[PDB]
Amino acid sequence: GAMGSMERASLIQKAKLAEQAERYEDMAAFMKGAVEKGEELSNEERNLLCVAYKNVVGGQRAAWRVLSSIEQKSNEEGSEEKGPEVREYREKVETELQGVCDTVLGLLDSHLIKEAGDAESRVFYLKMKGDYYRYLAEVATGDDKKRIIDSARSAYQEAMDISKKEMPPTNPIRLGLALNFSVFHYEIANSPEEAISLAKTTFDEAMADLHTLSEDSYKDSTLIMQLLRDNLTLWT
Amino acid sequence: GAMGSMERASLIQKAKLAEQAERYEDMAAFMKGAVEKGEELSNEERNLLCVAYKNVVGGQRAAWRVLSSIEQKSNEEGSEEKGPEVREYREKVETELQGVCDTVLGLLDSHLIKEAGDAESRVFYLKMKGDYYRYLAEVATGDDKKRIIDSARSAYQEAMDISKKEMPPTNPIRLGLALNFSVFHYEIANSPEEAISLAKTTFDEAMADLHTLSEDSYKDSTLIMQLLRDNLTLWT
Amino acid sequence: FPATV
Amino acid sequence: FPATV
Ligand SMILES: *SCCCNC(=O)C(C)(C)Oc1ccc(Cl)cc1
Ligand SMILES: *SCCCNC(=O)C(C)(C)Oc1ccc(Cl)cc1
Ligand SMILES: [Mg+2]
Ligand SMILES: [Mg+2]
Ligand SMILES: [Mg+2]
Ligand SMILES: [Mg+2]
Repeated sequence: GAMGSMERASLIQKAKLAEQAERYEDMAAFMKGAVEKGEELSNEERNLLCVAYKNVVGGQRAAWRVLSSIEQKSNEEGSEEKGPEVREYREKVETELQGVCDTVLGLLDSHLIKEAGDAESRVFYLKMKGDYYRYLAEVATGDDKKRIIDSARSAYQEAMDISKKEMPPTNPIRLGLALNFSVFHYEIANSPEEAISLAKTTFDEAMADLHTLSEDSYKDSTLIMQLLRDNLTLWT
Repeated sequence: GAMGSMERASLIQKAKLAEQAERYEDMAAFMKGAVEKGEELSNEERNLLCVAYKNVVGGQRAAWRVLSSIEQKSNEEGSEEKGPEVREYREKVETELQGVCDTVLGLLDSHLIKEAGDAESRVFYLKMKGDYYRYLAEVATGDDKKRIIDSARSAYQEAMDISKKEMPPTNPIRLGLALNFSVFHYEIANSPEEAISLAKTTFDEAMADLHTLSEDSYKDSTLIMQLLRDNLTLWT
Repeated sequence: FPATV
Repeated sequence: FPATV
């Protein structure tokens, strides 16, 4: 790998610089290099890895949606034939997106998840595995689409099981996992009732635990609770 | 080149899709491929080339400025030594930026400018040559910095000479050229008085010609005139 | 789109 | 920064 010659600490330092410069592709490459050093990641380092790839894949997803919409309209009745270019370019972006997802999933499988024993790390990585299978599911149309969806579900479910046993209901990782798994139900698994039930129960159980928190922890938890509420408002 | 097998028209079509998807690196690669087909570019195609590289290099410049500011602060008195990483990463971004500028300048030199005979194309390309030498000048610190600055000046000056002879004072290319050459004077050549004089004279001569224009041309010209006014307000 | 983190 | 186009 091209980062093999750079010190782990230097990769982390440059990932932080790349974040400040809004250079998220660089940030992700630096964090991939850091993961490949083989040591476990601290909480802050896991956050850097997450932020970097979230921004990269988020831009790819937004572009894929623009192109998919154009392609959809080109196939409606009365549209002029414009050739293969829209499909080709949507496929190009899609293949790059799948490459990023495969890279993240590869880092999780080799070997972040298997070395993650504390709930804070293990739930975080399993949530990420669910997220990146979900992004693969957003673009999938083939023989393995059901298996891709089930891979996302299975990762989210293992993360959910650990988080309920090992984390308080206000833990931001537990909350963000529930938020995203709820979106999985709504947008991927055709299960809006499960999505709504999960969001509501998560919100209510967090509400009941806020009294235990410091002011700073309260701020962190209520931020994600508001996202759950936002989705509930969108869906009801 | 990787675009050598794609039809010119398909490259242009995909450049427009890339613009809609905000994929400016792709857009620039498609337009580079289109230029390398060897045919002259239409007005619309010149605009696509300009927009693509403006967005790519604009992002690189913004990142370079963030990193340069961090590097500047790290060298002030009382700052902790953090190692070579800030300089290295600023240099990485700088080298990529210079690569983009060299690519644009290479397309202009081989062979867009030499085939551009109409004022609308020739002024446009010479303005672009001045702009990309200006971006090289923003990061230059070495033996050739004065020659880089003079290359920008010379290209802008040839564009200015043609535009005064061949275009009305309200022509948007003439206006944008003057806007940018004025910025060159202010920010690159340490000539704020020349910058101010050029912006004011350009604005006033355009004002006096607006009466000749249609409503749509008036909108185009006054948009750039407002940028000249904005800079004058910043500088006075 | 709905919110995710 | 000043305006350019
Ligand atoms: S990619 C890490 C997400 C960046 N941070 C966030 O979006 C907020 C502030 C909501 O925090 C968290 C915390 C825990 C998780 Cl699993 C996700 C986001
Ligand atoms: S990269 C082409 C610039 C995109 N368009 C613009 O910014 C406006 C609308 C101001 O139009 C022009 C026209 C002519 C020139 Cl040389 C530059 C911008
Ligand atoms: Mg060692
Ligand atoms: Mg495909
Ligand atoms: Mg032919
Ligand atoms: Mg250098």
